[PDB]
Amino acid sequence: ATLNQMHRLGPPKRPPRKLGPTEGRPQLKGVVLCTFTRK
Amino acid sequence: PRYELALILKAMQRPETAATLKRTIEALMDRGAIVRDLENLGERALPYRISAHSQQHNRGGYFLVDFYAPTAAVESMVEHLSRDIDVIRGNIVKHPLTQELKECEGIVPVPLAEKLYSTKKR
Amino acid sequence: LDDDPPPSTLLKDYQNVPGIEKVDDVVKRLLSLEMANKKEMLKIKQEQFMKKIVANPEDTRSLEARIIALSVKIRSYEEHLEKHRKDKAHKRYLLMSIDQRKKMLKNLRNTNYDVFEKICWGLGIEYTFPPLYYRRAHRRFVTKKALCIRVFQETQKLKKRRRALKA
Amino acid sequence: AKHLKFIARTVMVQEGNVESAYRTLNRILTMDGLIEDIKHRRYYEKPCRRRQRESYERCRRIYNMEMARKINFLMRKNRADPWQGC
Amino acid sequence: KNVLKIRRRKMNHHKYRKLVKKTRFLRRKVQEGRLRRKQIKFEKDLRRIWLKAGLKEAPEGWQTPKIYLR
RNA sequence: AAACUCCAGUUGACACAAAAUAGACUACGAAAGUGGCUUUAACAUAUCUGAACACACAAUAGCUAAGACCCAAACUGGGAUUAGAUACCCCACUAUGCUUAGCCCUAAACCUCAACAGUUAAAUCAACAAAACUGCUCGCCAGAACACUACGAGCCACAGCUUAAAACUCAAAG
RNA sequence: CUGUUUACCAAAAACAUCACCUCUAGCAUCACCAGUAUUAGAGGCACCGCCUGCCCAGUGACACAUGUUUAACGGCCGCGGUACCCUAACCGUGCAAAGGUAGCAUAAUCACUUGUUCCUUAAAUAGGGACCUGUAUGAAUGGCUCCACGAGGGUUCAGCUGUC
Ligand SMILES: C[NH+](C)c1cc(NC(=O)CNC(C)(C)C)c(O)c2c1C[C@H]1C[C@H]3[C@H]([NH+](C)C)C(O)=C(C(N)=O)C(=O)[C@@]3(O)C(O)=C1C2=O
Ligand SMILES: [K+]
Ligand SMILES: [K+]
Ligand SMILES: [K+]
Ligand SMILES: [K+]
Ligand SMILES: [Mg+2]
Ligand SMILES: [Mg+2]
Ligand SMILES: [Mg+2]
Ligand SMILES: [Mg+2]
Ligand SMILES: [Mg+2]
Ligand SMILES: [Mg+2]
Ligand SMILES: [Mg+2]
Ligand SMILES: [Mg+2]
Ligand SMILES: [Mg+2]
Ligand SMILES: [Mg+2]
Ligand SMILES: [Mg+2]
Ligand SMILES: [Mg+2]
Ligand SMILES: [Mg+2]
Ligand SMILES: [Mg+2]
Ligand SMILES: [Mg+2]
Ligand SMILES: [Mg+2]
Ligand SMILES: [Mg+2]
Repeated sequence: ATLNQMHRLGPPKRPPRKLGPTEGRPQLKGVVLCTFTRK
Repeated sequence: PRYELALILKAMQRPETAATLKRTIEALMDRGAIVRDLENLGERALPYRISAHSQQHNRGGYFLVDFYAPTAAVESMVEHLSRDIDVIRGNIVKHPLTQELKECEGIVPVPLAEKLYSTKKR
Repeated sequence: LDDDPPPSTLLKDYQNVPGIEKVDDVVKRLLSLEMANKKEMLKIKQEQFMKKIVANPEDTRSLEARIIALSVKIRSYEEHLEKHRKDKAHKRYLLMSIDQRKKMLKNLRNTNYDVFEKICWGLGIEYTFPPLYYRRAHRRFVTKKALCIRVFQETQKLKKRRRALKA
Repeated sequence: AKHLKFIARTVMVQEGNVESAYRTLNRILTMDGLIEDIKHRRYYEKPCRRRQRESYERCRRIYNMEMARKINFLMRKNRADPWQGC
Repeated sequence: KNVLKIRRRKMNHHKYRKLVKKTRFLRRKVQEGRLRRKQIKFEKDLRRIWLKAGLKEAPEGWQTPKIYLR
């Protein structure tokens, strides 16, 4: 992009970091509902 | 401006051609035309059979009308000739002598075109 | 505002030819606009406007003369489209000429306001200032504002009816 | 046709040599393009197809005329080798 | 270039057109409810205006036109 | 094969359809597009760039009426082929292609190569393609796929178009 | 949709109707009409929006030379088998002029049935939304949506009350 275009647009911002299954938590506490095997 | 009426008539006898030519020249004048000259190219056989006004024509008298008229007179004169049953075919064109032929310098042979492909080993 | 150029006027090329007053009556109409194309009439119209407005009649490369020449074309395109309503190519030529004139007029206005005023008067051109926001007026908008204007007018007619409450 | 008959595409037979007349007729029709036109006019050739074919034939004529010009230019050098042995 | 990426869009589009065809009447019923909720949402907004502008009723002679109809 | 047999073949009269040759030319137009003849009108801007908050256009196909009917023709019906043949082949015929008046606004709308001003000097230069580049500006892009999608919004468009995501999935895609 | 009807047990969902479409007719001195196919008659259907599929064998009309015609009367398939079951994209065979298309479907419609499920009541054989799917739903005998309207039939909040 040109300098005028690079100015008009500004910083590259950032994709808001998507949370993980743990929701950004080191660990989580759950209650076993069922136990099975998956291939 | 200057025009030319390529007028093919119905290969009639002198009284009728003179009658027909006079009609056409007046109808030009009636629409504001200044008729410059009238030429007789002669009665030839038609290059092909022309069917006009419920008749099959094989011969016809060729005439030319050199005239000046206002640009609006062309459509009116074109329509007028449509209804004359003694005209086999009539076309109005810009006069060919109005255009000045530009001086030509000569045929210049075309050199083979170059640098169409990169000079890399394929 | 509807002054039509006389049709008998001689061509711009044969106007100055000396001694033309002694030619035959036929020759006069062969050298007139009657026997000429529509473009020959535009040369005369441009000549008349240029001598009326432009200070130096012979200066053709001046911003003023260009606006005159461009205004005669705009006139010629508008008449062409009056008969040929679906000539989209000439419709495009008109809208581009008009924008190029506004562009010439914006420059002249900002450089020589003196002659800018002379042009706008002689050619009947009314310079308008371009709108700021070119926004589409769809229904939802065209109704919102129409209401919001009526609401404002109603609130206006409640201060009138509250200064009469101070009484 | 409104034209006169027995004028166009007409060849006279000499000494009853029909084979030679029909041959010259074929040449005339081919040399003017008629034969190839009739064959291409059997089925409609769409404008995209016509342009692809005309471009191909015109690229072909150039190449063919340039190769023919190089063959004719080098034909002189097909003579016997003058330095045979070295 | 191959057309492997065109062929993906080709099938996507084909399936979508067939899907719209199969459900064009279900989709029409849903679209009618949407334009209906859309007109309500429009009126609320216009209503909100004059209520915020102190007026207790719509301006005299005002009717909210049905802009989201055919 | 079915089909036609009010059909074929010479000859004559006869378009509101489409425009051999020229064209081995490379012109016009902003692009779309434009190649039978005639006439009228007519092809913006005496710096450049620039509107996805605007305007005017935009092949083909479609839609709304009103006409035209030679041919070509989706659909459809027969004949054939086939394991089937909702195709490819044959015949027939329609929407449609044409005109007029409005819509619709999409293309591999691609020469996938922006406008303007310049340079062949260097180190040309990943591959291939249509050799490598400079200045300047605008417009666009930032793994794949979900997705020419959903929601929202606008639109004469109601199976439409334009804008256009996310979740789950993958370690590749290209 | 306003309208219309069984004067005296039915006012209605019945009829008409704007609209759409089919049929017939090239013409004057008494209807049509002192009109002339953008007309005028005979009918269907029912504004509008989205549509109106397939069938000309039969019966009628028209052509009566092979035929044409469904917005004419009408019609619009079976028998076996195959993914646990259900169903069959699929397979076999037969039959027809065509094999019921698009839609729509627990109801002005109803075997089972007061289906099932979601709402609704404390309680629903009611009503609404869906799903199942049609003894025998279905496209101008119009099909399906929708604004407005109705002394029409039905359901209902709140209130109201001697209806109780
Ligand atoms: C006694 N049978 C013959 C019958 C009767 C009626 N109704 C009457 O008889 C009503 N009689 C009155 C008019 C009240 C006097 C019926 O209404 C029915 C049926 C048949 C069934 C068949 C059902 C069946 N399944 C789902 C159990 C089935 O497979 C079909 C089918 N088409 O193959 C059905 O459609 C079926 O569900 C059905 O609809 C039936 C009836 O409707
Ligand atoms: K009543
Ligand atoms: K019920
Ligand atoms: K229920
Ligand atoms: K009533
Ligand atoms: Mg009674
Ligand atoms: Mg009464
Ligand atoms: Mg009684
Ligand atoms: Mg009563
Ligand atoms: Mg009724
Ligand atoms: Mg209707
Ligand atoms: Mg029907
Ligand atoms: Mg069905
Ligand atoms: Mg229900
Ligand atoms: Mg029953
Ligand atoms: Mg049943
Ligand atoms: Mg039935
Ligand atoms: Mg019927
Ligand atoms: Mg109403
Ligand atoms: Mg009433
Ligand atoms: Mg009611
Ligand atoms: Mg109560």
